[PDB]
Amino acid sequence: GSHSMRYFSTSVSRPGSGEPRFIAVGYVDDTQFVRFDSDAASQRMEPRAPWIEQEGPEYWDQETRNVKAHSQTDRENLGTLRGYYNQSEAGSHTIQIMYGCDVGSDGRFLRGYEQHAYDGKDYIALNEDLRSWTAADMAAQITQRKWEAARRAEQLRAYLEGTCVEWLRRYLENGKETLQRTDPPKTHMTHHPISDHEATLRCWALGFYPAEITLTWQRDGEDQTQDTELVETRPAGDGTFQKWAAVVVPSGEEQRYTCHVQHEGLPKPLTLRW
Amino acid sequence: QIMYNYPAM
Amino acid sequence: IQRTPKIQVYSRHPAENGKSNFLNCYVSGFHPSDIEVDLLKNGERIEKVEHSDLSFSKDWSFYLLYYTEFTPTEKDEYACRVNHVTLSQPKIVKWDRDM
Repeated sequence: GSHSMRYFSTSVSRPGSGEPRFIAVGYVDDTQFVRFDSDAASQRMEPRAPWIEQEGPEYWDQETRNVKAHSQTDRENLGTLRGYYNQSEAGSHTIQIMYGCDVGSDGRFLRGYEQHAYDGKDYIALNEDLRSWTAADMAAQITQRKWEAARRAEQLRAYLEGTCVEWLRRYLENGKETLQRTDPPKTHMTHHPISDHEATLRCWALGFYPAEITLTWQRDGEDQTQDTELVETRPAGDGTFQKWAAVVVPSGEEQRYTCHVQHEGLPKPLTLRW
Repeated sequence: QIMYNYPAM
Repeated sequence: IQRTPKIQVYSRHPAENGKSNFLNCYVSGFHPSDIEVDLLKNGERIEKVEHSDLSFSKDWSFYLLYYTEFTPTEKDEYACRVNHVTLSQPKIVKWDRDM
């Protein structure tokens, strides 16, 4: 039962008089728990899970203060990167950041992350060793050298191994009723004749948490991938997730085709047929 | 809890 | 580089005529972030539609969930309409209770 905390932010410039739109969200595993939207009236970090509302005004005052500073730094960085790339003021550009940490079931640090993108492409990221950087191009190596001179990796590593882990532990305890649950998928099969020779089988997984799941088809005992379709795992809207997998088969030969469902909430994988 | 500051690029 | 949205329209629970439910449009894989997403009832935009906070995937593309409470019926047709800079015209995906 390893766990993760991730923070995401997106800053989008708005050419003309306007300031950028900054949106930040935080997640514990697959459960969002905070948001900030610079366009919103509150100008505060806001709760998005019940188990974070118990934090006191001191928690919210600091989160609000720091997320506003983050938005202002990204506003400045949009100008810096525009300069590196010799880009005009006329276009909208986007800076994205993801960061956070993983812990094991004993609540101890496993892995840390900090990745940056510009206009939807890699820009610079912290390496797995939390001591070195990967820059995508020469602009990003200007940034890299600034961060090397500032010893940023050490300072960021202290956050990822320290603060990030300890607060993830706190959230996991305060939300244990829901975050340390596994909801197994409920599975069923549907069947749609196409023609005198073909039929569609669709294998459903509903109501599961966390989102990680594997659906696979087997024909007479070996994995079947030709003539299959797998949709992206999608939110149900109530905290659980959904997925389906389909295969086109000769009509009347559906008994050959077994759907296999793997999920951490299942003692053993489920198999099902029409 | 979020990090204290974002870095200048 | 621009990335065109992927669209899934579906209900929260298996649909039962006359029983309350939620109608979802999940749109993912897109860049840049500005997008228009609506839920349609018999071709008309549904007014009380909420959506999730902007977030993104490992490949940096964005995703959003748009949702509304609804009670499916025999005669009502639902769809999700998406507009984005990558689209020459809005993309309309009809709700199919088995997709």
